[PDB]
Amino acid sequence: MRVLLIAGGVSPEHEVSLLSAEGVLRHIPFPTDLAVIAQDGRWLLGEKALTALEAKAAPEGEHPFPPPLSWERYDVVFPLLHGRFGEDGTVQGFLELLGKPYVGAGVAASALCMDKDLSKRVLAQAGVPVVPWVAVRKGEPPVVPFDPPFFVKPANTGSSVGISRVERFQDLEAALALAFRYDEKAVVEKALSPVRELEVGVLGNVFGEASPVGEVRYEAPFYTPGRAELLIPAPLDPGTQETVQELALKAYKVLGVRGMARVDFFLAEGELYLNELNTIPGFTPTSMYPRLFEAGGVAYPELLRRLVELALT
Amino acid sequence: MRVLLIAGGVSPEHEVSLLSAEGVLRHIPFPTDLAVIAQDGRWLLGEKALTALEAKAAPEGEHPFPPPLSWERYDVVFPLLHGRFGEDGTVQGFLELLGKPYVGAGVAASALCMDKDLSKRVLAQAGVPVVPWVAVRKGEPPVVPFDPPFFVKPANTSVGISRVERFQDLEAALALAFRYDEKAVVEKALSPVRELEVGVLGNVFGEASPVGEVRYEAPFYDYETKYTPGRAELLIPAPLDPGTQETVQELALKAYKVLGVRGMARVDFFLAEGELYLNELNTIPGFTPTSMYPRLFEAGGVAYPELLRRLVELALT
Ligand SMILES: Nc1ncnc2c1ncn2[C@@H]1O[C@H](COP(=O)(O)OP(=O)(O)NP(=O)(O)O)[C@@H](O)[C@H]1O
Ligand SMILES: Nc1ncnc2c1ncn2[C@@H]1O[C@H](COP(=O)(O)OP(=O)(O)NP(=O)(O)O)[C@@H](O)[C@H]1O
Repeated sequence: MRVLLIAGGVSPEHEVSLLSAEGVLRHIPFPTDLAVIAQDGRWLLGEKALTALEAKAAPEGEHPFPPPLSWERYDVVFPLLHGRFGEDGTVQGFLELLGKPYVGAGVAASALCMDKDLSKRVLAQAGVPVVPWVAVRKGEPPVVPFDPPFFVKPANTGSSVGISRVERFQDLEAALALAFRYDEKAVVEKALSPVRELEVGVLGNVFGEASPVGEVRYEAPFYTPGRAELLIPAPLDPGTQETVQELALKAYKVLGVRGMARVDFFLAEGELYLNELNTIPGFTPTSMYPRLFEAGGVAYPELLRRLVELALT
Repeated sequence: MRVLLIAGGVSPEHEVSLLSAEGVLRHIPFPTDLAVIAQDGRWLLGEKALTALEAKAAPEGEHPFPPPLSWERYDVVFPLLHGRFGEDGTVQGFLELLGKPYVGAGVAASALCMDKDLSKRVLAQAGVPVVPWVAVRKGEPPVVPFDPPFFVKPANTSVGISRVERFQDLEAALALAFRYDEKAVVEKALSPVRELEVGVLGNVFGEASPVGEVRYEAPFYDYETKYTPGRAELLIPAPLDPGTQETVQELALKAYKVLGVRGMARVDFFLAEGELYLNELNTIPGFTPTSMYPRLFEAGGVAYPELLRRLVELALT
């Protein structure tokens, strides 16, 4: 049982990706090899991979995609990439073509969960509450059936790259234009406030289990934003906490997710809304997902072992 | 401009893929090379590819994936594969990594349109009419909110599809279906129904084609003639009153735009009781110069080479 980890990626979460590879590599209960995708798309195998894993960022790589890697040597591949070319289904399909079992969501589920429009349409349809939104295709005349303020962000592009809060219905044109830079389609969502953020993790294939529920609170700026808190158990009557968990498990089911998902929720005026499912969350031993499950009773090592095994069932 | 055509595939539509590549290869108005995926999953390049085409069926290939192809030599990849590793978005996903512009639907649209459950959900939420249905996942009690009869097909695989007359039979159709896809759909058996087809062309905002109709003729023994095989009839255009033709076409365009499909699509509908029901969207249909999609567009005034030309050109958006 040998495992292959692919960290890095061409997305803005590159550094965090390598940072996660560090945690996994250290506490993973399996002989594990590393492979790195440099910011320039080139791959780094062998020791160059780890040398980069030690530098906290891999500006450039050696092998053009597809890399001359020895997929033969591995039973399971653990992708740790974010956003575009990470959890959008592209890498997953590559793996399907190579016939390699892999950790996490498959093609379809990664692509749906990555697109802010289609995933909302599926969840809405399935009874999961989502924020009132609208999709705006490039060249299509905007039509917001609700008043500002609101959020505009490209349909499917990880990290807040291209997002913006819009106050005046007039400035909506600037928002779209910006977002259009990273995607042909964009979403306009009714901005909530007051608003609390709740996080919950899921483990398992299709019918997974939910970890306890946690709340993300931000501390004052000090200009740098303040340290985000990870309150858990989150301060919600047992009622809403359960509701949040069953809602996540339900969304996890209809979308056919596999392995894991960091499900984010918005709590505004007593109402819940599922913001998004992250098929590949941050994996440092001190990241939101592993910390959530540790609280649920699953050690970092055990969590990784269960994930890798799941890639085979 | 240089185009790379990829046909064959490990799926059951392997043979039909090659015939499509044949038509495409004979009329495409651009220099085009052929790459073939044999049934064993190994690729055939250059001459071997073209030779596999001649025999119509490539049992074995020479190169394990990924193939040693000079992608750089091409401006657009036109993938002609049906089903698994064809419309599911894996090859499309592989092409995104290669950064090559390709013909047809992207990863999401391809994956989504390929799923008989997720696609209906998105279309329903969009107000597009679909046949009542419910999804059932292996090892989970079925909760069919509607009375029989009804069809049970696997969610992502035309095998395993059975017609159920009585509930006591559902467990059988399900078990039957779960031997292909971990997920299946139970649809309300609509009767009587007329099948309607319309082709869409363009990226997201397309141009519909004339509506066509499919009718089956059973095999029979003729007095003078003798045996006469079963037959599928493609009536272009469909014998419908303008209002229905109008609706079915706009309905096609509506669904095409919601799903964000690119390049092309053959949209199928069921007409029953005067109610139109969107059955499914095929992101990569047959391309024989006599397949429904190409014929539909000929009727619509777009010659074959022209249809091919526009498809390729759209790949570059
Ligand atoms: N409708 C909304 N109302 C209030 N706050 C919002 C809303 N939408 C987004 N936000 C805020 O913006 C933050 C990031 O939005 P988010 O969609 O999670 O970016 P993202 O994580 O990069 N999505 P993705 O690109 O698919 O991974 C959230 O944590 C919220 O604090
Ligand atoms: N709800 C229905 N009512 C009446 N007839 C149906 C219904 N569903 C399917 N059929 C018939 O069964 C045939 C095949 O079902 P169909 O779903 O079109 O196979 P498919 O297009 O290959 N999709 P798949 O089930 O994934 O293989 C259709 O051409 C119809 O004639």
